[PDB]
Amino acid sequence: YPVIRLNDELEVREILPNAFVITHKFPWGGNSLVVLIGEKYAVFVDTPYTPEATENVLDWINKQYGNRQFIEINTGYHVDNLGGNDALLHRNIPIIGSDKTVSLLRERGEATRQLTMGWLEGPGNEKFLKRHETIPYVGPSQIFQLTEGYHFTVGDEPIEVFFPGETHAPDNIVVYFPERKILFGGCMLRVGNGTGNRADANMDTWKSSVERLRDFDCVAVIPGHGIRFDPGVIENTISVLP
Ligand SMILES: [Zn+2]
Ligand SMILES: [Zn+2]
Ligand SMILES: [Zn+2]
Repeated sequence: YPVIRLNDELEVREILPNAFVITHKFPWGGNSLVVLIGEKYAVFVDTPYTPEATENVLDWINKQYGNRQFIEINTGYHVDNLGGNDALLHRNIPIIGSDKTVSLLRERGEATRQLTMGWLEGPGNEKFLKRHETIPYVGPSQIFQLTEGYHFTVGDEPIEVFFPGETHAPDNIVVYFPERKILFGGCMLRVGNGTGNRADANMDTWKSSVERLRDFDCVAVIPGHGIRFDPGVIENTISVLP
């Protein structure tokens, strides 16, 4: 895909008309998604690691495509899912997420920050270590019951939020755009051969939960990390889980 480099840490790829995968490297690359709906709306699935990077994305979208009423959906509680929530909060952008995400952020958020910082103590990681210490951890503001999921419409277009079972973290959910056959899978989907960090993972249910995603009719599937968006990401994920 053509790559728009907003800055040194931020890349944007228009993978389908009006669907943008945002890759923020901080220092690892993590993905979020902006889908423009009509002329007035936009849905943001996940955020970049930081409020400042999230602001850069919001400003770029607004300037390129007209000011949008944004809605965000957090697909987990980690810094790569919601690290930019404060940028949304200060713009009064609704942040949708599950009650499990709220509980996990409250109970595990600071502990996970320390784990993240512990990986950034080496030479060359100084600027990331510093900012990861100070990123404000802000939870969702419009909360649904995890196992119920959530269905809503934005400008007449339906959006579906589905919990398939515990995967990478007990709260991971996927977001499906039926009118576009786009599935944001997030951190439950893997590019390459590894699982990633397993501190919060349920290795007993992860594969069977991802197998449920086979029922979505997909043209594009967004994983949490990595630049690969074909629906075969789902099978790759299944192939690497036990
Ligand atoms: Zn994670
Ligand atoms: Zn704030
Ligand atoms: Zn992740």
